[PDB]
Amino acid sequence: PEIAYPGKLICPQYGTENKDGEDIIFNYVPGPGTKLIQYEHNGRTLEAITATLVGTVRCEEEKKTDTVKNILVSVLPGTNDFANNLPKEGDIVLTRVTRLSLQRANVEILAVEDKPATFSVSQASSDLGETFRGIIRSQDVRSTDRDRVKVIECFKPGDIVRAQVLSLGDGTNYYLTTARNDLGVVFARAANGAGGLMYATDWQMMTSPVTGATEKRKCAKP
Amino acid sequence: MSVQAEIGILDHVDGSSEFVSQDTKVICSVTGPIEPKARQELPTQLALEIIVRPAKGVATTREKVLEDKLRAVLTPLITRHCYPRQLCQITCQILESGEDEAEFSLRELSCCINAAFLALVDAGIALNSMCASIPIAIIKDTSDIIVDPTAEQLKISLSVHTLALEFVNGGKVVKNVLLLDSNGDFNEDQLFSLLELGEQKCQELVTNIRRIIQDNISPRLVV
Amino acid sequence: ETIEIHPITFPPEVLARISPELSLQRHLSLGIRPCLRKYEEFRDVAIENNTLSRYADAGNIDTKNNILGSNVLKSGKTIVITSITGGIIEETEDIIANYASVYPVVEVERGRVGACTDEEMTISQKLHDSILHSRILPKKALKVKAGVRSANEDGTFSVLYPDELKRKWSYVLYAKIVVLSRTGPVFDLCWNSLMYALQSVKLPRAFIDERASDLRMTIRTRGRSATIRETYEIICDQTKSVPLMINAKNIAFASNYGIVELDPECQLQNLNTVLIADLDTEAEETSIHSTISILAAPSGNYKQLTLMGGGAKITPEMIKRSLLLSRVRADDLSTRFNI
Amino acid sequence: DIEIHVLEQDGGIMGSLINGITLALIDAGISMFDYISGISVGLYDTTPLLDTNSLEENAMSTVTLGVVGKSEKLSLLLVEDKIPLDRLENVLAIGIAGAHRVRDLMDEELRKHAQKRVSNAS
Amino acid sequence: GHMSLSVAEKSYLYDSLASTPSIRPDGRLPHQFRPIEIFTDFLPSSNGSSRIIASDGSECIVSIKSKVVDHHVENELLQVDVDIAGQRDDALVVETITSLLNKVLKSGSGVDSSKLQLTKKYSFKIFVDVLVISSHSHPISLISFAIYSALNSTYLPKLISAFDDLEVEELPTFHDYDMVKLDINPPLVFILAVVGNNMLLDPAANESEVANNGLIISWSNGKITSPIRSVALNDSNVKSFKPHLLKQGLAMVEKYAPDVVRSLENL
Amino acid sequence: QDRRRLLGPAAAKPMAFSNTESEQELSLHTGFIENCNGSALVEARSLGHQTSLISAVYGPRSIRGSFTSQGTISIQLKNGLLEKYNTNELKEVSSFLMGIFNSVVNLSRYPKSGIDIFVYLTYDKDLTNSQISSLIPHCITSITLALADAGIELVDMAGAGEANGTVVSFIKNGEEIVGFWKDDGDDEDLLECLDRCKEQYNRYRDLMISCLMNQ
Amino acid sequence: LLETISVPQIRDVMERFSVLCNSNITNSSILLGKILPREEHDIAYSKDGLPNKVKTEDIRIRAQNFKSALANLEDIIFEI
Amino acid sequence: MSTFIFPGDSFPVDPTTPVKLGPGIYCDPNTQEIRPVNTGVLHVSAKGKSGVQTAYIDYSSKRYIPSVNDFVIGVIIGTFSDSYKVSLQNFSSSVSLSYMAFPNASKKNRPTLQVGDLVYARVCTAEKELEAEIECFDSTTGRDAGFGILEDGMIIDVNLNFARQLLFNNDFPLLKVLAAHTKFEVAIGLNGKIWVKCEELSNTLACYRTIMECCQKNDTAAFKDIAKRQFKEILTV
Amino acid sequence: SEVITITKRNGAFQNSSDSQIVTPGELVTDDPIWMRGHGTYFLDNMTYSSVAGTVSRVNRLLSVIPLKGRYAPETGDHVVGRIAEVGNKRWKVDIGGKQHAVLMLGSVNLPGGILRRKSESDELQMRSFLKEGDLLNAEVQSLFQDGSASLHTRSLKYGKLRNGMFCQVPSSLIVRAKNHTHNLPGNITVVLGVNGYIWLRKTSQMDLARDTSSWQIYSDENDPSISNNIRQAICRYANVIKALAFCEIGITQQRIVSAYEASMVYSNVGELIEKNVMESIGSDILTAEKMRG
Repeated sequence: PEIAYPGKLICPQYGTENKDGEDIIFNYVPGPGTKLIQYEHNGRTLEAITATLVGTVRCEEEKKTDTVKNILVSVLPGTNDFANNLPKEGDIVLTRVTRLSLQRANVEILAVEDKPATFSVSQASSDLGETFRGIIRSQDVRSTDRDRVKVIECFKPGDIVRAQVLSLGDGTNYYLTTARNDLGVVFARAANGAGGLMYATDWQMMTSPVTGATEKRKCAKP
Repeated sequence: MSVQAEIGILDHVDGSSEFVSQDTKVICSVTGPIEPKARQELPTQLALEIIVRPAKGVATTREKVLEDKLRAVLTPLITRHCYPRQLCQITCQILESGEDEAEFSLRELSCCINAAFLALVDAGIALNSMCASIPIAIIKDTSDIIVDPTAEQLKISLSVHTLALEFVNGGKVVKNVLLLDSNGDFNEDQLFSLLELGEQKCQELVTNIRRIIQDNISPRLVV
Repeated sequence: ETIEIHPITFPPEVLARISPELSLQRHLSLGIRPCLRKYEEFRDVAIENNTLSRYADAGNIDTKNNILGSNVLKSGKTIVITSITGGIIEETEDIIANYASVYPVVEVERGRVGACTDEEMTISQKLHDSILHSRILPKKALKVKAGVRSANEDGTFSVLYPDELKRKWSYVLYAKIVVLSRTGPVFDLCWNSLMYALQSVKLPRAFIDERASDLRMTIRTRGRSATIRETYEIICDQTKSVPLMINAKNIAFASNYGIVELDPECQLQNLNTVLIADLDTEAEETSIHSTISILAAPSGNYKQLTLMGGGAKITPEMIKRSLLLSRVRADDLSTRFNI
Repeated sequence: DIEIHVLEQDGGIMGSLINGITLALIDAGISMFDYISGISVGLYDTTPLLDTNSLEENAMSTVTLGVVGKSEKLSLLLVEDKIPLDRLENVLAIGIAGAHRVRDLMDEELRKHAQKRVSNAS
Repeated sequence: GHMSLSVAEKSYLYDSLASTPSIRPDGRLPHQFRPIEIFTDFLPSSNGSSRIIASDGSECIVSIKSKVVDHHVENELLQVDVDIAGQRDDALVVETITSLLNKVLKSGSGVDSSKLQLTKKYSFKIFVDVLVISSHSHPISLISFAIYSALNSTYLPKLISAFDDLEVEELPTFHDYDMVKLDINPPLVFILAVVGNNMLLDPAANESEVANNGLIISWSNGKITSPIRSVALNDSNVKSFKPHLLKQGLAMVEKYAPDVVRSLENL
Repeated sequence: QDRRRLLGPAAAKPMAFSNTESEQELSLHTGFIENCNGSALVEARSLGHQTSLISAVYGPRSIRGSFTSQGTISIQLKNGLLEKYNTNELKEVSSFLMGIFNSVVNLSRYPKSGIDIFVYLTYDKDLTNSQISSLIPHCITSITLALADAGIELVDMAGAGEANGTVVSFIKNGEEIVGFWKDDGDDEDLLECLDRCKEQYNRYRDLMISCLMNQ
Repeated sequence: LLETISVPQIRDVMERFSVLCNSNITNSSILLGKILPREEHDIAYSKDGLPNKVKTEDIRIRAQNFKSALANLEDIIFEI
Repeated sequence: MSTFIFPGDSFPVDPTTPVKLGPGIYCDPNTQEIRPVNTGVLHVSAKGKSGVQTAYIDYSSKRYIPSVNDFVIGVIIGTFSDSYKVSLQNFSSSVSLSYMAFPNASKKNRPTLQVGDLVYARVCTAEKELEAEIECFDSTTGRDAGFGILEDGMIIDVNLNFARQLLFNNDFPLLKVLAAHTKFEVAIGLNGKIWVKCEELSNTLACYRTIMECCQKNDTAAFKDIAKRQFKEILTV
Repeated sequence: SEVITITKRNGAFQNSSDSQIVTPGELVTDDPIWMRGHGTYFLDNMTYSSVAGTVSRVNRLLSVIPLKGRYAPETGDHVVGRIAEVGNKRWKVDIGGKQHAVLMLGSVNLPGGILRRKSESDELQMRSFLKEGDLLNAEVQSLFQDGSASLHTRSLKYGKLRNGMFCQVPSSLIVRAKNHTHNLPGNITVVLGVNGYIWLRKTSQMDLARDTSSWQIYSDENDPSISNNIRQAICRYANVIKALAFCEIGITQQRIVSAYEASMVYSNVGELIEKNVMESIGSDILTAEKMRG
């Protein structure tokens, strides 16, 4: 698989070989960048893995602890883009708080996280509402005492909040959560950007070196 | 520099004014802070809605430039972080050009800056400092720098200038130059001679404005 | 309460998206800018003149083309395409009343659909005004020297043009400026492109039929009669053309500058006013509020200047340094492409 | 939402628009207090002309009247051309009387449509 | 599309339609149209008019007006104007159908423009105004039937003055009462639906929602003619189709169109 | 005249001028517009007609209007500098292009997202000392390049060809058809057009893959 | 479970795929080809006012250095 | 005669003295400097006030900005789960009034108020970047509440200065001049709203006309005499 | 063989026991004792109608029953609706009234039924259980102040619909009854919503057990094995319902089966959409009813 382009055939749905007097069955699974497409040829139909992206073809297989070998066929970019890595349920994202009212905290997705880090950045404009907007409900702010949560003491306008996707929600708002130790306000300035840089000293407290003023926030565990 | 202004002339607006220089008369109104449209909302700062209406005809792209330059002056003047997710409507209705509008927009812009500032003062909106704007022009045969030129002087000018300075400390310290809009043929020496004489007449204007503001507002307040 | 805390650091692309202001200050602490340039480094410029014009091949003049002059300009990552078309209208010192201008329509593509943005509308005005203010196009340079087409012997048509000497016509210049791949303040690129385009404009010869049959049109009132004056159809020559008379002494070139204060709490290990040349990237357009825009003529004349101080104070030193660089930039742009 | 399509026009289009909406609204079973009948009246010289067409409207001033039910109360009084102040009251009187006839015709046709439906349904 | 259906309803409909013996939800055959009603000559103000009513309540009104023009300066002698109620004039569907219809009824493509000529200089410009009151699917074929009916019952003013401008140059004058019937051959536009390997004439609303693709095929002078356009009836289930399907569609229209025209050209 | 543009004086009148098989070669470039996610430059020169068009893909971005399991695609053609086409005709091609790429773009991978594709008909010169039919295959080439450059998943490299007013777009090595267009032309010439267009489709697809890889 | 599909049946799949796969098996700029895809260059004016092309190489070197400076730079901070 | 100040002027008080900042005075988050941002009369409280001096600027304004512990007159305009949507002033951002806070409050128990009702309410919390909250009963009130519906009467628009003087200044003759003619109740809101009711409409109308005239002239002397002409004109019929 | 039926007409735009009737503004009575209900309005003693319909007198309650109008929800109605939108912890469903009905997350039987513990997660993930476009059975649990309906599906009888096809008739042609789900010959089952929304599906085991798996009560999947006859039966039944509706005659379980067997005269099914067959069919239904008396 030297090269990948949209529409190029990769492999059949199944494969096999002969090793040590035993036939090994390869079960190929359509991964990210590929798709099972049914073609016709010689009169008989055929389903084959087809690349849907432009890049280098990669495969992975795995058995975990919690004859047929399952192989995952995928296509990665060859050469940054927030296209192929659109925010899905379970993904962690970096978003900026746009507005606060008592009911909920609202942020617009700026970037997305990946497993061992690296980041994906949305090229959309925050000036034209081109960015995917999301909502952090008051009961999804933290894990303990979700009934009595003051939004004003958890987030502030302009704060950069690292959150995880709960659901796609509607077309307007994603639904996010920060009820983990590594989630919450990550980057912030005092007085909504009118002050100096604040770092997360305590998990619930933010401190600034020149300002001499401390503002409470639901910060990620340092 | 014999300008004349009135403050608080409109009833259904938070603040208003009427600035007059020569034949150039501009009336301005300011409402805010108020609830903003979703597309206007700024998470941390105040949103400015700036509108300029011409003396004749409807608003064109010309006034769109007047709105843009007026924005560059009013934006740093207002303490915007005091009003997050809020709106301030600023409308200027030019009543009389005082100049050939087909050729110049100098006097109308300066008068709009002074009027908008006065309207912001009347409305009681947080301002970081004070401000004054004057129109300046240069004549090729004369070689002179005329502050507050007439319409007839503009017709025979080689360059036209709008100068708006930011004043602090009782109108004695020039904090910054908010706007300098120089158009036409001019050299570096003319520019600084313009800025030197321009700063003087601007400082005189602030002093006059401070007088007008106190004369109108003080009767409203209590001792 | 003495404590030690460790910051969490985000990739430069991430940091630029998260906090443009911080991304700017981080770069400035290492003597560079978010666009990987140094404080006083400009973007290079590459142009191609008259490539879209009808007259681009003098040997093979296009017949189905109405472009009088054109310029394709790319500076850094931003692309500007300018084309000049024309029209004709009947007409009936160094003062501004004796100068004309072009009527530009600048369109910026950003993946949206709808009405004209405030950006596009304002870009057109400043271009129109600065052409009139810098006195590039005198009205005399647009006067149509109309010829006469008669039917000579052997059944042929010939056109006789006057030279160096009744109805009078004038040329009208229009401009379409398409801006692709916007990355920041784009006025300066539109102006420089327009200047290059104007220096390639060729005005088509115009003529009228010797004795067109169409004469006055009688219109009757309630008893009295009146005659509408005979309208002569002016026609442009398919091939012959004259170059546009531009006051080359007045052609200025555009450049912009910014001033920032270095924030001590943003330095990287390894007071002062900073002059930054040719603003690009979101980070610079968003966080730098003290800016300077100059149209400087190679003669060293300045067509226009703009001082917007919303951030750092504009000191005389910052102004002088900007004026110096504007001259140096203008000298480069004017002589580079031998237009 | 009320959508109207004017397929053909020949004077008194405003009055016809009023009658069309009143009928359609009733057909939709939407509650209303009373009928609103529309009519136009021209004034050629002294004379008053009920229900004028395009030719008459081009040759004289017309008055468009909307009358609520059988009453003397006007929902719409529309005068777009010059009318002597002395003639206006009489013109109104003609229009109101004519509009009442329009109401009767609308009411008649409506009961007819109703009655048949009742007969066939029950 | 217009109609909203659940995933289950779509799956049932698709399987039913994609079956080798294609089963339509109303029991129709792959070439059977639904009953329509057509009214003509009800607009005396116009030269011609029609009104078509479908079985699903879809309604379209066509008007035909004429104007004397100089055919030396007026290239297009037949202008189609489409107005779909509830849609902007600059809507995507409106302009597309407008552009399409104008090509279907071009002066020198699918219309005998000779019958519009008055003199050596002047000719009759025909304005075909379309008004779609209601529609639940692609109304292109609905409008086509109405335009056909309207153009076959159109009456134009008769010329009196001489027909040689070049020399005598007489001003175009017409008779006070007599009108000559517009003899012309209006083309028809058929729309097909592609569900699996089956092709259906006159796709219903629910049918179009599950269709894989669609075809717009024009018809004039007893033969297939341009414009021919493939069209996505919906946008959620659009798939590529084998070339034989395209040839099947053209063949299907080629044999069932005269039947439609026969029922439409009734005296 | 217009209060949003400078169109000049109204008494002015535009300047009007007076009088006194073939092989095709194209040039391809991608990713030169930083403003968007994907872009392409397609230039073709043949006989007495050359065309230079630019495509730009913006997406996947946020959709206000409705919830969606799959993605939504919009295509808009814009007139260029000199050559002009009817807005209706540009809308019609846009609709024809939407149908094609709704069969190619893997919409399932982009829930509640919008992919807005712009094609600028920048420079279309007519040098002959419905012309829109000859531009259609070049549009599909540009959009395919731009989408692939953007990183939008495609089932297959969609290409097309034109022959005597007939335009047909192919996928899957020309086995199937994703779009069929026919204006004017002749009668019973379907088979000849399909073969000629498939030849252009094959040539365009090879150059596209060559561009997406080597460049 | 997977006993149902044969190795032999799958083998045929490899064959038909090889059949399908086997069966499947210069640029010049006319007008805007030259200027539109122009590589980004930068210039730096010296004291004499002469334009100097920044090295294509230079841009990369600063970027590597900038990346280094932040990563090493980020770690240490004391608050009192 | 007073000591007027303008934005960008030097602040008289020295940093060596602890100063509580009120309206008009701004503390820059970046440069830590204290500077005036409003135009008017500077008022500085005398020393000895628990070691803390309060400095503020009295400036002319009519656009209300919610601050904690303010008595305001709102109009119900909306229904939201868990509270009322109430508007202090036209075109201003809405404020919230919880169902929980009422004179004989119960979580089960609910308010009978219907959109369009006037409420005499106290603004307990006013976050700058968050919707204003208005409560009828306050903990500060400590079991005494004047809060609730205003029935009938007439409401009057008034600039913030005139309303502040009417609520906190006892030397303001307006209430007295209106008491020497008729007896009626009045609610005063710091958001520039004044509610007036009498037994007869003619008296309420007369009060309405007086308050507007007195608010317009701002001449303290005028009202007793100005009021006299107003009372007379009503009986003119 | 006939390609199409076109009906033509020229020179015209369009073709052209006693029950009390009244129009808006008409005086119904002058007895002030009456309690004025819907369709009326009053001034002192005079009571006027607020719509075009028949005067109704029940006890002392004078009201005017309108001729025309949308389906009006009553508490306890069996309706068929389509999910219009999903927000918060509720489902908004299109019934066919003035407003969308609401369907709170609480009412519906969640997967695993009673045994599963109540979950915070489900509110976020509800779209998966239900989404825009889905059809379902529901009962009008309660009514809002304006008249809007709150729905519930807290039953095995109610839930997501599948294995069939949708069609709708005017709500006036379907009245309230003891039960709206009926079994018909051809192994198909009809669901006659009071709102006029009708669902025709293949008879399931539940439909049989009504007169004689809890994890898959919201699955979109149609039954894998659905015979053509069942499909061709559905098409036939659906057409006859449209035929009954075309006659403006209210549907009956008996009328449907009667029409279904009577329609067997016609070989091809696609021959049930034509008006003549409907007109003749309608008369057939009605004459029999008259005979029954």
